[PDB]
Parts: sequence; structure tokens; C-alpha cells
Amino acid sequence: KTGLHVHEKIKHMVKNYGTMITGIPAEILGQNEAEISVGYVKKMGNMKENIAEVVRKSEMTQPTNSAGKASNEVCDLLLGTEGASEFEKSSYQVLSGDGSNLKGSLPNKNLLVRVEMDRFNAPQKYQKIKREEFNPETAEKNKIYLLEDQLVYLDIFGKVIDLGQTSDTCHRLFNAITTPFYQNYILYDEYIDPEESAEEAAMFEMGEIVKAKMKNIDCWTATHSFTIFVPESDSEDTRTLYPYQAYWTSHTLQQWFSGDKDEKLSRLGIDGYIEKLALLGTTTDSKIRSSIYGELFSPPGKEHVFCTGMNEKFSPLRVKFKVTEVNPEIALQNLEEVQEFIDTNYPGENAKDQCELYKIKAQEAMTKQLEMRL
Amino acid sequence: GLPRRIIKETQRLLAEPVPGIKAEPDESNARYFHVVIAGPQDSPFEGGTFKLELFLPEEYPMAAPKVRFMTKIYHPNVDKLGRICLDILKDKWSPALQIRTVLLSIQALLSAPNPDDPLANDVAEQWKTNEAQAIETARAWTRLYAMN
Amino acid sequence: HMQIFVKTLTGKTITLEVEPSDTIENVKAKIQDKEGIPPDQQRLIFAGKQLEDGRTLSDYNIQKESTLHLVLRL
Repeated sequence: KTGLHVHEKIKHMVKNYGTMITGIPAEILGQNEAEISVGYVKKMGNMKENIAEVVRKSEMTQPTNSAGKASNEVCDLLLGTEGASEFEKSSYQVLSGDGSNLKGSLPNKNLLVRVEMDRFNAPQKYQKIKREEFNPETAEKNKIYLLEDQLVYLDIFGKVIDLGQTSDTCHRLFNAITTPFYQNYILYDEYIDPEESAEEAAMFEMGEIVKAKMKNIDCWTATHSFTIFVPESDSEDTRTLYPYQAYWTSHTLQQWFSGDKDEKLSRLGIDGYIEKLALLGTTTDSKIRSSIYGELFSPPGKEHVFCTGMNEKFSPLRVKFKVTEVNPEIALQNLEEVQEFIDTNYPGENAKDQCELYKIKAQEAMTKQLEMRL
Repeated sequence: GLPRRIIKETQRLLAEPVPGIKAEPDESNARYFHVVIAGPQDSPFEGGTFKLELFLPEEYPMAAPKVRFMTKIYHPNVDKLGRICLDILKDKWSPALQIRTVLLSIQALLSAPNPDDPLANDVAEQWKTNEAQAIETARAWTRLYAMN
Repeated sequence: HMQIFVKTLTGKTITLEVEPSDTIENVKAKIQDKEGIPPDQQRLIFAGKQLEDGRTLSDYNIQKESTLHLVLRL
């Protein structure tokens, strides 16, 4: 019931204060937003009344919708800067097929899980090229390159990675592809038939060569980040978890807590959540992946359109987790320090007027900076 | 020099077009689809028919297809030019997506606007502000530019 | 080779070591290593213009002691 007080406390504070739980003075936000947003001011005319509109347009006091920043703020509040920094040093563990290692990493103590989810950023394009033509720095990145004597992959960093093909195979595939359009095309075209022509057989064979070689090339890049608070419970059949998350260009942690999606996903139960999380990484069906992604990571209400049509999850996903312990008194003390900071520097009879006063202070600092500079 | 993907996409789209979406190519440039989307039911755009152009780049399907609303429409996601602000067309385009998915997303966005992280100007601020008269000004735009 | 700085609205300044050859996605991976933020969410602004994922640092005329801005909203 004390870890439950921790959860209730952080939920209430995020819901009522948005970005103010970061403990950062409004003046700093205003000044740095003025420093980044001076090029957007109209350079002519009465610009004081013209910087008024750029200050009004600003959303500097709105909480971040970067999921990584939200996870960082949650870790800060729950572990202090020190325990957060030490949690940073821990290594992620890839989730198992059944998610059993995660549930085995959840003893009946106040726990914090941090999850990083990766896309498989495999190359989707190929191009014939001659070794004289090839310059890795300027060439297109994350792209397969077919040469007369070599088949390489130019990765996301610009490192040429050989695909273990002989000059005979490469010469055959290079000369078999004659059509001028297929000189710079895609790797896995559904409408290509290998038995129709020799060129399309070449393209299919190259596609499968790359598809097999990528199976052991680290194409994983991070696409999502969230946290999970699992408090201690009286039993084991009443214990529950609460996922905390923002989503890039979708919603803030504030909006997540407002729609109570933490409680909705807590109703799934520990095993109920972990099973879906593991299936997300193990499945091959694109729409099963899409529906689980939308159930778990969408803002409340948009579960059924989050990953449909164009946002369909076609890339294989992988879930990684790290777990540490939460001392409820440290978390409550951090939250109390944030609350006293807010009440002392931004007074008011309710959190809402305090948020507005914070916004006004930020806007005034931004105005003073933009004025003293122009 | 049209890839068989383009012509077989066209053949499967004529063999199966979207209800309410009529896409058929013209001959001076076969990469051009005179697409027409009528306003879905229960929408402020219902009863109107919005003509759009869909241009396949030569880099299709590596590059996303250009789609532009010819008709003017009051919506918090298309601008004055009619450039639809699906994030498909600039970044998050992949060859797994096709013309039919682009048209599907355009129709769905017509049935469900998004004015909170949008591209439109006073349209978007007035949509998040006052949904009622925003919907109704969209209704009037429909009755003016989309009925004939 | 080269030191660059990345500042954010929160006031935090982080220091990366890169080369002009380094792709933007490599800088995003370094920011991930130092701050745990997924690259798919980082916006990098130099001289008021987004840095695009296919390009490199030398494409944006980014040289030594330069300062970039990590935008984490939309």
C-alpha cells in the first residue's frame, strides 16, 4: 500500500502539473525556447507586437511527448538522480519468446522496469553500381549494392559490410539485371516472378541472399521506450503492473495518466501484459503485431486505428527490459521535493492556476530574451 | 518504361477500387490518377465530391506518390494548396505500402481529422477550439466547392 | 576527430565526439547511448534546419565546436 501510494502520487502530480514535475524553472524554458525560436520571428515592422505572436505560438510549457524523455523523468523521480544514473549502467535483456525471463525478474518487491523496443531497420532498396562509382560517404545509406565482383550492404553508419558472395555469383546477378528501371529498385517486390525471366530470377535470388544475410546483421534501432511500476502486493494473484509512457508525436505522459490507460493495462494482470508484450516480438503476422502494438502503446481510445493502413507494423520488433528496485521512501521524498518546488515558486490555490502562472513566467522570460536580442 | 508493379497495381485497383474512391489513369502521362473521393457519410464533407490528383514519381515505389486535393476543403490536415499532410508522403513511406493504402488513409483522414499535431493553420486551432463551427465551416466549404 | 555539443530545452548540454563523415543516424545513436532516447524520436536542429536521417554531418556544414539542438516535442 506504500508502493501504491508512490504510484498514486506520481500519477496525480504528472496529471496536475505536466512538465513542471521536471523541477526546471519556467525562466530557463523561456530563455532556451527564445534562443531556438528567433529565426521564426518576422524580421520587419513592429516586431515587438510581432514577437508577441511567436511567444503566443510557443508550446514550451507543454510536456514532452518523447517517450525516452518521459522514461528518464520517471526514473529520475523514482530513483533519485543517483539511482537513475546507476540504472543507466545496467544492461538491457532481450525478452524471451514467452516473456518468462521478465516474469522471473519480478520478485514481490517495489520494482521499476524500463523497456526499450527496437525496429529491424533492414535495407529495403538495392542498386547496381561499379566499384569506381562507389563512394560510401555520399552513397545512399542502409542500401544493398550489387557489383560485378561483390555484393555489399551500406549500413546506417556508412560501413560497407560484405555479404559473402563470390565474383562469379555477383557477376551473374549483375549482368542478368538489364532493365534500366531495375538498376535502382526495391529488394522484395511481391510482383516479381523468378521463373518468368532470368532477370527476375536474379532479383529474387539476390533478395533471398540479402534476406538470409540480414538474419545475423544488427539492424536493430530503437523505436519506443516506456516504464513499468510493479508495486508489492498482499498476494501474488492481486499484484499488478502500471505502464508509464509517452509516445512520439501522439501523446504525453500527462495524457496517458488522464485517460487512465495505466489502470486499463493493469487490469490485464502481470502475465496478461507480459504475454502480449512477448507475442509482439515473436509474431510474424503484420496485423497481429499492429493490433498488439495499438493495444499496448496507443493513447486511450485510439487502440484500433493506431497501427492500421499506413501505420501497419511491418518491421519485426524486439522488446528489451531492465529491472531495478524502488525504495518507496526515496520516490516519495523526490515527489515531495518537486511538490514543494512547485508550491513555493509557483503558488496558487490549485494546480491549474499554478500551471498557468508557470506558463506566464516562461512566456515573459522568452519575451525578455527575444527583446534584449532584437 | 512503366514497371509491371505500376500496371498491375492499376489492374488490381480497377479490379478493386475503394467504395467512394474512384481512381482511374489518364493517357498523356500514365503516372497520373484523376482520383475522386466523395465525402463519407456522417462527415461534414458528406454530399460533396473532392477531386484529387495522384502522381506516381519515377522513383515510385521507392518514393511516395504525390497526392494533392484539387478541390478546396476545410480540414485540419490539408493546406490551401491541397497538399495532404499524411506523413506517408515525406518520411515513413515504404514499398510495403501501395496506392490503395494511401487512398485508404486519405479517406480515413477525411472521416477522422487530427487537429492536435496538425499542419493546417487557423483551421487547426479553431478545430481544437470550437469543433462545432469548424465542422460547420467544413460543411459550407463542401456545399460550395464539392457539389459541382 | 571532432567535438560537438547538443543542447536541449531542459538546459542540458551533452558533448559528442564525431567526424564530419558521421551520418545523422550515428549522432542519434550516440545520443541514445548517452541519454537513452530512441533515435526515432530525436529531432536535431542546426541553424534552424532539421538534420535528415539519410544525410551526414558534412552535408549540413557542421564542424568543430558546433552546437546542435535536440528537439523532443513533435
